[PDB]
Amino acid sequence: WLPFIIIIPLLGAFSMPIVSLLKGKAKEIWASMISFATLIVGIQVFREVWSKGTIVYTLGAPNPFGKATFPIRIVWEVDKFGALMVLIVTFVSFLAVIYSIEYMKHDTGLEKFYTLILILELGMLGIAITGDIFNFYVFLEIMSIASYALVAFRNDTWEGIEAGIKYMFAGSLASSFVLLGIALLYGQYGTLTMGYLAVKIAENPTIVAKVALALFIGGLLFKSGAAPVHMWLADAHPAAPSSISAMLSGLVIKIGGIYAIARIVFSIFSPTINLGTIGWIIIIFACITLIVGNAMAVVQEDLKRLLAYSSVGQIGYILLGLGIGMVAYGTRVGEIALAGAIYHTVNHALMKALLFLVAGAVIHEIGTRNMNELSGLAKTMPKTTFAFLIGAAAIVGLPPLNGFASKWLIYESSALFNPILGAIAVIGTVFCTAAYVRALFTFFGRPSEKVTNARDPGIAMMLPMIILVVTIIVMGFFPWQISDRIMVPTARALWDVIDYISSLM
Amino acid sequence: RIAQLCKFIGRSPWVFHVNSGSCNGCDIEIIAALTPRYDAERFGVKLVGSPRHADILLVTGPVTNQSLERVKLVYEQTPDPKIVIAIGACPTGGSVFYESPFTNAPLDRIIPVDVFVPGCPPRPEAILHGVVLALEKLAKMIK
Amino acid sequence: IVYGVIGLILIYIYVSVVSLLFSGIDRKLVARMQRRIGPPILQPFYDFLKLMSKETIIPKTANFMFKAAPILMLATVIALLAYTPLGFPPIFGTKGDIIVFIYLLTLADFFLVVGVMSSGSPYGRIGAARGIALLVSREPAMMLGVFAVMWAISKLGVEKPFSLSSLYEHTIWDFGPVAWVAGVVLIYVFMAWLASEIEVGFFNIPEAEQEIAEGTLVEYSGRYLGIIKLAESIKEFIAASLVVAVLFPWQLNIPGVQGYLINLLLHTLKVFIVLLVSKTIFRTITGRLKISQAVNLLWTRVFTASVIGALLLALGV
Amino acid sequence: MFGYWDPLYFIIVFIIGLILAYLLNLWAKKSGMGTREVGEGTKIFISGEDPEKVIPGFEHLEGYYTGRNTMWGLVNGVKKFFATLKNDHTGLLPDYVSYLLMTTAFILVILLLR
Ligand code: SF4
Repeated sequence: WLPFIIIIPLLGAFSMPIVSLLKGKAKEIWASMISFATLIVGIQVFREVWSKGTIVYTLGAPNPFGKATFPIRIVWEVDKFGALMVLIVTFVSFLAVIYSIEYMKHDTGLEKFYTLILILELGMLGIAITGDIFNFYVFLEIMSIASYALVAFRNDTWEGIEAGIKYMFAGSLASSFVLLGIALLYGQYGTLTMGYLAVKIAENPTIVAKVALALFIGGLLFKSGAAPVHMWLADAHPAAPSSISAMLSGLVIKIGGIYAIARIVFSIFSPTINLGTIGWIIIIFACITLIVGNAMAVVQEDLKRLLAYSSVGQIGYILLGLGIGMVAYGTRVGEIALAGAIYHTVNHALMKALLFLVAGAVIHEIGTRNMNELSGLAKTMPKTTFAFLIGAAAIVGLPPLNGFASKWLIYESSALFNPILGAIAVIGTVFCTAAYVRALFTFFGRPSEKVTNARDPGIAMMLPMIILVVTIIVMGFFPWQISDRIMVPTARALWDVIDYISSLM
Repeated sequence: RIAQLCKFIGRSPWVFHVNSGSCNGCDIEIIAALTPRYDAERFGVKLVGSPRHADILLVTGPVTNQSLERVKLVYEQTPDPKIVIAIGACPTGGSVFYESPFTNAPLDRIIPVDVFVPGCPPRPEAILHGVVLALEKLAKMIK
Repeated sequence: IVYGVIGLILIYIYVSVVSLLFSGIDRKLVARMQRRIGPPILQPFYDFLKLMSKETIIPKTANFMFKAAPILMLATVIALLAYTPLGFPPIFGTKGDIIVFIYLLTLADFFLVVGVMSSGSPYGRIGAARGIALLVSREPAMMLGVFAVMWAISKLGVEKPFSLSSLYEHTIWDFGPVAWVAGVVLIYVFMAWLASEIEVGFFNIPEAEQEIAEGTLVEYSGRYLGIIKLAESIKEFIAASLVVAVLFPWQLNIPGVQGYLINLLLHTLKVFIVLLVSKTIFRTITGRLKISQAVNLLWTRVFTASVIGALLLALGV
Repeated sequence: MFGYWDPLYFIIVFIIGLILAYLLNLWAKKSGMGTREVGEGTKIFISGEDPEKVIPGFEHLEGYYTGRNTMWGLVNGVKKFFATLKNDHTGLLPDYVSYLLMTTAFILVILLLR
């Protein structure tokens, strides 16, 4: 029941140019249906993996073994942590496809748009589902190419082809360090997989095995908001249609950039090297990212650039938790932080999608990126501003919402670990409170002369807001039930390497 | 239209006086009717700072031409049941300023006054007598 | 669970009776201190009813928060009553429940500032940026004192640490000779916090002074004003109940189903004695100060004494 | 942190507080007069919407949420911090490329030794 997450998006993507000859509005209603079926298949594969097992799969023979004693075919391994990424990427994608019917309809050539937005959520499943080391490179490349082609889409604007060039010419260099790592890691060991390579890596360590890790992690740190290399995101967010930035601040940062580091450190490169070195290497970038990302997220004057610099400062929490979760191996202290850095990914994806769709509606209605001229927007656009108020209260964490219990874990972990990093976190969470309180006081004021003639959006631009707000409220009634049934057993099966390489055999 | 729960404002009035061009003779009597010798807080009066709160306006001075819309502007913002007490011999037709091109006299032709208190300036017991008389009118008006 | 609703209704009715009566006794004492008869004792129970009587006015430039912030203020005060020490250990007191107290005592003032600032004319805009500077400036001074005393009463043994039900087990006054100095430094910082939270004395800045006497609440007019003048009095009772809980809880044992109310009366009497010094005397004896001088006093002569007290009390254990 | 079912009681007491506080307005709207809608703000009553005798209002305020100075020795260091960090982000492509190159070299040099 698990080939049907790759079959249905390929069948939607390769069949879109022959159903656009109906020249009406079938070119959208086919895309919405073919994106809706993937949600059903994602729920069922989530239920099947949480019932029992760590299921492997083999393309070809019923076993990954011929007349030999080592793998031949391409194998899939979807242990408990990939299932959450499969379950959360097939949800915001649906809520962002049914969104853009009324937005992005003044523009031309939206036959290529829907097939690109269906490729996006195709090259992002296969990173989660896979257990081969070269297949990872193709599925990291699909996502990057179509994300280059969705940023520079409005080609006639002054700076839509200015963000695209900046993202292109650096991403196409960072995505070749990975291919040099694979070329340099083939010729020394000889097999091309992720389970059986951790066996062969153990007997003969080489300088190749560390060279092919250094630039390997230095490449995957570009597809994130890591601290020296975070500048492409800051101008890729204002120069985008708002249905794209909701599926680029929430998802593509935390599939190609965090999940990959977690998988290729905790499973391949960890019977041999000290984890204590990679921990202190990661944790320095986690501490530069907080200050650099949330310090200049308070000097702004733009609206979407604010959210771009606020979505690079939440990555520092995830890197800090995932970094502390390595220098301490199996204990109580460094186990509740790896559990505290999984729950924050799913919460950050939900609230940042909710917080970009509302900025899309505001910027579509009156048309000015500046946040200083518009004030009293809640006089003549109330429901939009209330959605912004909930989405702003959920980031910093107020205890009736779900952003509280996702961050108390990182607080108590970093406080029981060392008392300096807790002070770093408290500085980093004072500055974001200052930014959102300031932008909140600009919206409850006197109605300025540029606002007074305005209305609300329709229904199909208002229906995702309801589902997101209901989800992140009812998800907040039960925080400590969902943090012991799901996301402690999730994080215990990340350093459980012996069962991984034993269920492959 | 005055419905029922307004007997209590006869036991707690709040005032706010509107100067329009006086010569500061009666404003002393508004202020000195609250010092410890002529004390008035034991009835419940309390000089408040905005016309949203108050319910007895306390207009002094002859209505000077420049202050003619202000008096008609601060009359809407006081809420319901409210009275107007005119203090002195210059809301009642000017005193020495009845023949100017600048002072349109009696304050009745601008807003509906209820109780006048003559004198120049009235002693502070006469102001207490005036507010007691107007308040018993509005107690009669309830029933 | 249903026995936790009966308390939350009945204690609310009790406190809403008592607090306004304390305010009336306070106005009578302040009036007698300067040769005056003064108003009768139950004077706020008339002012409340006449403010509910009148006609409410909504300005033409007003949001949906103008009509809905004086509901959320009273709501997060009534919901805060269930966590406060009334003399007996509170109803919903678990292992956390200090940060819930600090959070909900901060959050009501932010609802007040958002309700004032969400209107038209910019008297409210200047009367709100003066509010939140004084809000930020007065809450690192109490966090150090309360966290130091809650950490220090947990060494000698308790089962619900960092909880306000743990503050009746063992107090400050039995740690030996060095704690007697931290006692008076801590009496200093808590009396200063209690005077600056209910905002009377030096710190009468954002209430009856917007450039002369306009105030922050220059705009609320009818029912809404009555609700705000009720909520601030309940908060007046709550903060002083915290101050008498931390400093000296000396209650009777008296087992039975009626020792609760005897301890409740004894706590009410201690609340009265603590208000009588601070609010009455410090209001009669000293005028306003400023805003640029009210900030550099809470970071220099109050927050410094909290560090001295916490460090000296740490060197006692 | 607190309890196991304890974040569910918070909602119960909060909703019963809103029910009491909304029931009080539901009572007090009936007894007493209604409402109306005026606009001048009751704020310096001389003018509401006028043009010119001298200069007047409509000089609206931006986001200035600071009117205080602690020890007046911290604002200079904060501004000297934000100035360099503000003009670091130039926007030239060799900055991007040089940053990821020195990051790769830094991780390599640390991983060779220990
Ligand atoms: S009423 Fe008489 S005493 Fe009063 S201001 Fe006018 S002239 Fe002066």
